Amino acid sequence: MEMEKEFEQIDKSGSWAAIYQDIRHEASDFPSRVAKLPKNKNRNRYRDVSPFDHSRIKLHQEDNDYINASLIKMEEAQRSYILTQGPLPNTVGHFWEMVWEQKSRGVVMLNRVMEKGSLKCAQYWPQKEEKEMIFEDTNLKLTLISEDIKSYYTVRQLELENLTTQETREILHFHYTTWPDFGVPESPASFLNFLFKVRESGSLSPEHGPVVVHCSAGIGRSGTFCLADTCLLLMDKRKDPSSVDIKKVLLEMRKFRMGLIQTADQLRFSYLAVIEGAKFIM
Ligand SMILES: Nc1cc(-c2ccc(Cl)cc2)n[nH]1
Repeated sequence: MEMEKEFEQIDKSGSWAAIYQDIRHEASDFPSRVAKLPKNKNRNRYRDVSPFDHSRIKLHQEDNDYINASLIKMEEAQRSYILTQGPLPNTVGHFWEMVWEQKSRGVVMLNRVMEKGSLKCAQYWPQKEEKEMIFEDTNLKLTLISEDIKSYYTVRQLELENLTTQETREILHFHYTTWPDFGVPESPASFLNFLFKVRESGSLSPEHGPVVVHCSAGIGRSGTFCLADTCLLLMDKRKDPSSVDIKKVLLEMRKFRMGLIQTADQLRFSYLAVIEGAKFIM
């Protein structure tokens, strides 16, 4: 079926939970043996969210190459994404090692450091220009260059230096600051505006490594971001845009990381975002 009228049909019939459970039942199951090794317990935020072995990002390190991060490679759309958990106190150095080694231009953050009175990720970037951060375990330096605070999101320019080679690179940090503590946004308008700002920066383009996107576990809000982006790109590429099937795209992405889209409300919000976005594109 088309999207917008499939949407109204699920609303009127109140069957979002059943649609979402079908997706959960059909989703791929692949091994995640490296994630479960005892030496990696303090590298995982949640025991039930792990990267598959076949798609995990490997650190270029012979001691321990593990990080909780997955490469989502979308062949027809010609887009790739790295989805990862919010960094932990003992993985902030690994996080920036990955950014460096994978040649990423942008980092997309969809959570606040504290939500619901608890810490959802480490404070992994500097908050003042004159107070830079040094990660001694991976030999990197990170400096805040500029910060632009808007009503729904903040953009930061960061300098990452490899202290071993003295090479430097500019990284863009796109921080969506207004996702509510509970539920999903009432309108997708600010989330779509944010997606377009990431696109306009070059951070999603083939001349760079894959964008790094995270929330707390790296599957819920993060899944919503890449699902909406990929569906909109396919609607532009194809002769028949109404042939884009959001459920089929989601199952393809779940071949590369488990659990993408965590609730039936997030699924409904993803439909809403693609529907409204397809009108603005034209
Ligand atoms: N004067 C000045 C420096 C910069 C700059 C420096 C370093 C990065 Cl990574 C990005 C921008 N903009 N303007």
